[PDB]
Amino acid sequence: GKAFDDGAFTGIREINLSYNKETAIGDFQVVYDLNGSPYVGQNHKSFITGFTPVKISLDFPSEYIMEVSGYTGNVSGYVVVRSLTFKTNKKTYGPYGVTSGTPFNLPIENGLIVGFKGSIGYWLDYFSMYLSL
Amino acid sequence: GKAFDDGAFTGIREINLSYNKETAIGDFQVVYDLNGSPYVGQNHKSFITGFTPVKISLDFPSEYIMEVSGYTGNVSGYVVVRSLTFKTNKKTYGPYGVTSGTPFNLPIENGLIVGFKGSIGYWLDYFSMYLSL
Amino acid sequence: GKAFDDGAFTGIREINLSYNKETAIGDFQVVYDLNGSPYVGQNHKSFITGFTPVKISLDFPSEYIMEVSGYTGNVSGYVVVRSLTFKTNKKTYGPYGVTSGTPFNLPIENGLIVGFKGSIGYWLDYFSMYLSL
Amino acid sequence: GKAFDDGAFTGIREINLSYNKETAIGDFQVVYDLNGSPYVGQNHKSFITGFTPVKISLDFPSEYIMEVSGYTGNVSGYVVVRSLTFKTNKKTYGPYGVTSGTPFNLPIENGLIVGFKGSIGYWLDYFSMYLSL
Amino acid sequence: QSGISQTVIVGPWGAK
Amino acid sequence: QSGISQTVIVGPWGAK
Amino acid sequence: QSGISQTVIVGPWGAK
Amino acid sequence: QSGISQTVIVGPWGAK
Ligand SMILES: [O-]S(O)(O)c1ccc(-c2c3nc(c(-c4ccc(S([O-])(O)O)cc4)c4ccc([nH]4)c(-c4ccc(S([O-])(O)O)cc4)c4nc(c(-c5ccc(S([O-])(O)O)cc5)c5ccc2[nH]5)C=C4)C=C3)cc1
Ligand SMILES: [O-]S(O)(O)c1ccc(-c2c3nc(c(-c4ccc(S([O-])(O)O)cc4)c4ccc([nH]4)c(-c4ccc(S([O-])(O)O)cc4)c4nc(c(-c5ccc(S([O-])(O)O)cc5)c5ccc2[nH]5)C=C4)C=C3)cc1
Ligand SMILES: [O-]S(O)(O)c1ccc(-c2c3nc(c(-c4ccc(S([O-])(O)O)cc4)c4ccc([nH]4)c(-c4ccc(S([O-])(O)O)cc4)c4nc(c(-c5ccc(S([O-])(O)O)cc5)c5ccc2[nH]5)C=C4)C=C3)cc1
Ligand SMILES: [O-]S(O)(O)c1ccc(-c2c3nc(c(-c4ccc(S([O-])(O)O)cc4)c4ccc([nH]4)c(-c4ccc(S([O-])(O)O)cc4)c4nc(c(-c5ccc(S([O-])(O)O)cc5)c5ccc2[nH]5)C=C4)C=C3)cc1
Ligand SMILES: [O-]S(O)(O)c1ccc(-c2c3nc(c(-c4ccc(S([O-])(O)O)cc4)c4ccc([nH]4)c(-c4ccc(S([O-])(O)O)cc4)c4nc(c(-c5ccc(S([O-])(O)O)cc5)c5ccc2[nH]5)C=C4)C=C3)cc1
Ligand SMILES: [O-]S(O)(O)c1ccc(-c2c3nc(c(-c4ccc(S([O-])(O)O)cc4)c4ccc([nH]4)c(-c4ccc(S([O-])(O)O)cc4)c4nc(c(-c5ccc(S([O-])(O)O)cc5)c5ccc2[nH]5)C=C4)C=C3)cc1
Ligand SMILES: [O-]S(O)(O)c1ccc(-c2c3nc(c(-c4ccc(S([O-])(O)O)cc4)c4ccc([nH]4)c(-c4ccc(S([O-])(O)O)cc4)c4nc(c(-c5ccc(S([O-])(O)O)cc5)c5ccc2[nH]5)C=C4)C=C3)cc1
Ligand SMILES: [O-]S(O)(O)c1ccc(-c2c3nc(c(-c4ccc(S([O-])(O)O)cc4)c4ccc([nH]4)c(-c4ccc(S([O-])(O)O)cc4)c4nc(c(-c5ccc(S([O-])(O)O)cc5)c5ccc2[nH]5)C=C4)C=C3)cc1
Repeated sequence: GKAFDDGAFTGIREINLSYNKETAIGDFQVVYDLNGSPYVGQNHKSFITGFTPVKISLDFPSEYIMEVSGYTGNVSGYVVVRSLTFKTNKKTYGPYGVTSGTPFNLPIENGLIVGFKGSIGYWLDYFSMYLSL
Repeated sequence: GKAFDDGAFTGIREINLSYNKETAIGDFQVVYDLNGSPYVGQNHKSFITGFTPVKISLDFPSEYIMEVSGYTGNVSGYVVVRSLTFKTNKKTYGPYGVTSGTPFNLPIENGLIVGFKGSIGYWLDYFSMYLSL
Repeated sequence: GKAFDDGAFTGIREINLSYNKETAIGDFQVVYDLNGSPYVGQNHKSFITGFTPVKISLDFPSEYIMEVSGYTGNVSGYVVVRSLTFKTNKKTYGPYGVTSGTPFNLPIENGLIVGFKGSIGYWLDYFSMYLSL
Repeated sequence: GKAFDDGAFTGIREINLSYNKETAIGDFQVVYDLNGSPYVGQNHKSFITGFTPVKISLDFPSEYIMEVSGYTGNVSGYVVVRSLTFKTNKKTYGPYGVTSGTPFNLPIENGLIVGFKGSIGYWLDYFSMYLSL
Repeated sequence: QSGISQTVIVGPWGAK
Repeated sequence: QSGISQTVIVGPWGAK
Repeated sequence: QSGISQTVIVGPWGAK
Repeated sequence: QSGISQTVIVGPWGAK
């Protein structure tokens, strides 16, 4: 897939992702906070179409993600992220996608997710997160 | 279980854990680095006995953990950590315990584990890790 | 004066300041690095004119500031930053301004300056720096 | 002088220093906090005697240092730290020593001093501080 | 803020 | 804590 | 060290 | 990187 790396910011204001219940997550875009002002990150798009869009608007700065979980599994021969769930101190967003395959979860006791990096071909191949106080 | 919290240090030199292939992880103790000198953490022991001991001696500071994975599952009605695997830049230590239940994994691209906290009753109930640059 | 706060970034690429040898520092603007791309910070300008401009272009990322020093003193009844000197691992930039008053200096053994905040009326009233690994 | 480096800890509970009004600071010792427990640092002593001792007991964790200032100057041919002042959110401790020579000051808007390093021959030659969130 | 240093902490995994 | 990332800040030097 | 600021990064999860 | 944790360090002040 096509690798992307948004880098580190001051916080997260909005997450826009898309998915298809028969396959996996497709598009991924984040609106970050950059020292108090919104910073629109690059839209990381799948090579194909046919994904329902989802908008997660956080009540920044009072609402922030405390846990990210999901599933990775095989789709057409390759391992991809098939599902994602975002839990904030306010509520749970998701699951979005297919909850099948191998689960993973990253609960955070102290700290904040301040950035994302990953790769997308037809679907989200993998992803990593920047953490900071 | 009995909660414990070693706190944050400068690095990890040695990990001592015990387990039983029919149940879960039991004892857990860590030798940390504290500004260049070894710092022996408190031995966190299970209420019962019958666990094979394991010593993981890291070639500090050139060798450090890059991924921690394991399984959590039900043992006698309660959820516990049944298995742990430590992968460093040098080799893989484990799996130790029973690889059954729900997997979890924490790969680290940048940063270091510098401390542990958790709880132990008959077995390791849960655990969290301190991360730092 | 008019307070300003650029916030924290990933590094510093260029510093543009102005001064007058009879008074103090006047204008202050910084080109930051934001995850590998230049980010032009707001130009913080003095209410008056009559300052010689200075451009400090750093060979980012190999060149970075290791020490900031200067002088604060009285100009027309108020305390202001009258002089600034920037020393990188490559060379020394300055002094710019008037080296009179009370000196101050911030040498850095480990870490990086990643942002500035302060206030400017007719001159730079005061300033603070964001530090990070 | 004889170099020393206490390293980084979780906080500062007590500072013990000594000085002589005709020369400079002599002895320097710190009681740190190490994850909630006191950790007595090594006593860094001057080669000579004749210094009045000072004990600065902080009401940890509610009281913490917000500014360190002092003077460096010449004593018998060499540059040494002649004076130190510690200001916390509660009160000011000092000045201790001789307020003559070149002043320096480190005000902290956000963050904590968590360690000291330096050198002592007959007097405190120089010192550096570890800062952290 | 207090005078206690902070660190990122991830987890816990196991009994919630 | 809030959802805003923090950084060490030293200063200010100049008019207090 | 270089003049680029660093941050803790965890992952990746998905295709290794 | 090595397995030793890092911290910001400012100074030194005094004999250079
Ligand atoms: O080691 S392994 O064997 O495991 C192994 C692991 C991974 C790979 C794959 C791979 N891509 C795949 C699809 C794919 C195919 C079929 C199906 S399926 O048939 O449907 O199942 C599903 C998915 C796939 C679909 C679309 C893309 N890949 C797109 C892409 C995205 C968006 C656009 S765009 O912009 O036009 O929209 C254009 C192009 C890209 N892929 C790269 C790219 C790359 C180039 C240079 C550099 S670098 O050198 O760093 O510069 C870094 C990375 C790589 C490197 C390896 C790699 N892609 C860059 C763009 C499937 C596998 C092969 C073998
Ligand atoms: O370990 S092994 O040795 O065995 C081994 C491991 C990995 C590889 C692969 C590989 N690519 C694959 C697909 C693929 C095809 C079909 C299917 S399938 O359908 O499932 O069959 C699945 C997957 C695949 C699909 C699309 C691309 N790759 C595209 C790409 C991106 C964007 C566009 S664009 O612009 O048109 O959008 C067009 C094309 C690129 N791939 C490179 C590239 C590269 C070239 C030069 C330089 S350098 O000269 O150094 O700079 C740097 C990097 C490499 C280097 C190795 C490599 N790609 C550059 C662009 C499948 C395998 C081969 C052998
Ligand atoms: O909400 S829920 O319903 O989900 C729910 C969740 C959790 C619990 C349990 C629990 N302990 C269990 C075993 C157990 C029983 C049976 C089997 S089995 O039958 O084998 O399956 C297996 C395991 C179990 C075995 C041994 C212990 N617990 C020991 C212990 C360890 C070591 C020693 S020692 O030192 O002597 O070795 C002495 C004592 C302790 N347990 C606590 C403790 C505590 C006290 C005060 C404070 S605080 O207020 O903060 O101070 C904090 C924590 C709690 C709080 C809740 C709690 N323990 C302190 C010590 C099983 C469940 C109940 C309900
Ligand atoms: O949500 S609910 O409302 O439903 C609800 C949720 C949780 C609880 C429980 C609970 N403990 C349990 C076991 C247990 C027993 C048997 C099995 S079983 O075998 O599986 O059946 C499984 C689990 C269990 C086993 C051992 C202990 N608990 C021990 C303990 C530790 C160490 C020793 S020692 O010293 O001897 O080693 C001795 C005893 C303690 N437990 C407390 C304690 C406490 C008291 C006062 C104060 S305070 O006054 O405020 O300070 C602070 C904290 C509480 C408060 C609530 C609470 N324990 C203090 C010590 C099971 C449930 C009840 C109701
Ligand atoms: O406590 S003390 O007694 O010590 C004390 C300390 C500080 C002050 C001063 C002060 N300003 C001065 C000059 C000045 C005067 C004379 C000479 S001299 O005669 O030459 O010597 C030199 C310098 C001076 C010149 C220009 C400005 N100030 C401009 C300004 C800059 C740029 C433009 S622009 O954009 O048009 O270019 C427009 C306006 C501003 N000043 C503020 C401002 C402010 C408003 C709201 C808010 S807030 O509530 O947070 O919103 C925060 C801050 C304050 C608050 C206090 C304050 N300014 C906002 C803009 C001199 C002193 C007074 C008393
Ligand atoms: O401690 S005490 O009690 O004694 C005490 C301490 C501080 C103060 C001062 C003060 N301002 C001064 C100058 C000044 C004048 C002349 C000289 S001199 O030449 O040297 O004499 C030196 C310094 C000065 C110059 C310019 C300004 N102040 C401008 C300003 C900025 C930009 C423009 S613009 O837009 O035109 O560019 C226009 C004007 C502003 N000042 C405020 C403002 C404020 C109002 C409402 C609200 S709120 O309603 O809450 O929102 C929030 C904040 C306050 C609040 C207190 C305050 N200003 C808002 C704009 C000198 C003192 C008074 C008493
Ligand atoms: O480049 S320059 O020219 O500028 C230049 C800069 C610095 C120096 C000096 C220096 N020491 C001085 C006094 C001194 C003399 C006279 C007066 S005065 O006459 O009164 O004015 C005042 C002060 C002085 C007094 C006591 C000591 N020095 C003691 C000491 C302390 C405590 C004890 S103890 O424990 O017994 O109490 C025992 C010994 C030590 N000094 C070192 C030491 C060292 C050894 C190995 C290693 S390493 O290789 O890393 O291992 C690292 C460091 C160095 C290296 C350079 C150096 N000392 C180790 C212990 C005065 C200057 C010379 C030239
Ligand atoms: O740039 S130049 O080239 O010009 C240049 C720069 C620096 C130097 C100096 C120097 N030491 C001085 C004093 C001094 C003396 C008198 C006065 S005065 O009174 O003012 O005149 C002022 C200052 C001075 C006083 C005490 C010591 N030095 C002690 C010491 C510590 C502790 C004890 S103890 O144990 O007894 O307590 C005993 C002795 C030591 N010094 C070393 C040491 C060293 C040796 C081997 C190895 S290695 O083999 O590699 O391991 C590593 C390090 C070096 C290397 C260079 C060096 N010392 C080891 C111990 C003055 C200068 C020379 C030339």
